Amino acid sequence: GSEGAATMSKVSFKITLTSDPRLPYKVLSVPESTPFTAVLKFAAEEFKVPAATSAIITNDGIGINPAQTAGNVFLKHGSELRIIPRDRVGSC
Repeated sequence: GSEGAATMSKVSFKITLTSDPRLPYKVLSVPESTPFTAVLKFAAEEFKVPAATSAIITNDGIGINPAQTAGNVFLKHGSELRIIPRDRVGSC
């Protein structure tokens, strides 16, 4: 984890693991300034999942581009998102 409570401008995310029949959730807290791309790795390790075949998407089956601050990603995309598995080639 990290140390930081109430800094100035943060953005929390609510992602649920759509892999288990329990659909567990976890509220994360990080500075928007940070890239939403990191939220993945975190949201991953958080669920003890590999940050290789995983990615966060919207509620429209559309991916996300961490080409901006999380606050700009979680805003443009939203907070309520789902973590889905990713695969470049193979998997089958």
